[PDB]
Amino acid sequence: VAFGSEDIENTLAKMDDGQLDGLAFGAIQLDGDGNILQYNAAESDITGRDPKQVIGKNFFKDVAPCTDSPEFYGKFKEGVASGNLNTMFEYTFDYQMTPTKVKVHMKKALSGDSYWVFVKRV
Ligand SMILES: *C(=O)/C=C/c1ccc(O)cc1
Repeated sequence: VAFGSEDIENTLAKMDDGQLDGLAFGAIQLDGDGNILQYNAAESDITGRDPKQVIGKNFFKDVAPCTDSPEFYGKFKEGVASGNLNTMFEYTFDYQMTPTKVKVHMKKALSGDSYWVFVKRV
């Protein structure tokens, strides 16, 4: 399945973490407060993060401080609150990694209590 698909959450809902590693784009699943539930192979190839070492940590506080801003983290909380997280925008990842421009797609998961952050290079 492709990045930005209109029903991407349906497709990923039925995938085990083994299949998540096969996606063409980065995929991070977070709970309502931003804690990392899943972190696929594609994302680690972009950021250099070891899934083993980031799963369980908080994305906005510990792992990705540059995303702790109104336009990323702020948008995330608004979507968690409204129950309708679904937005795509461009961003630059630069903490402990070479500055990398990406396109981000945040979307609520089907469980309704977990959320997706999808990433691809631009
Ligand atoms: C900005 O500091 C972003 C850091 C970051 C983004 C996404 C990741 O998967 C890991 C680190």
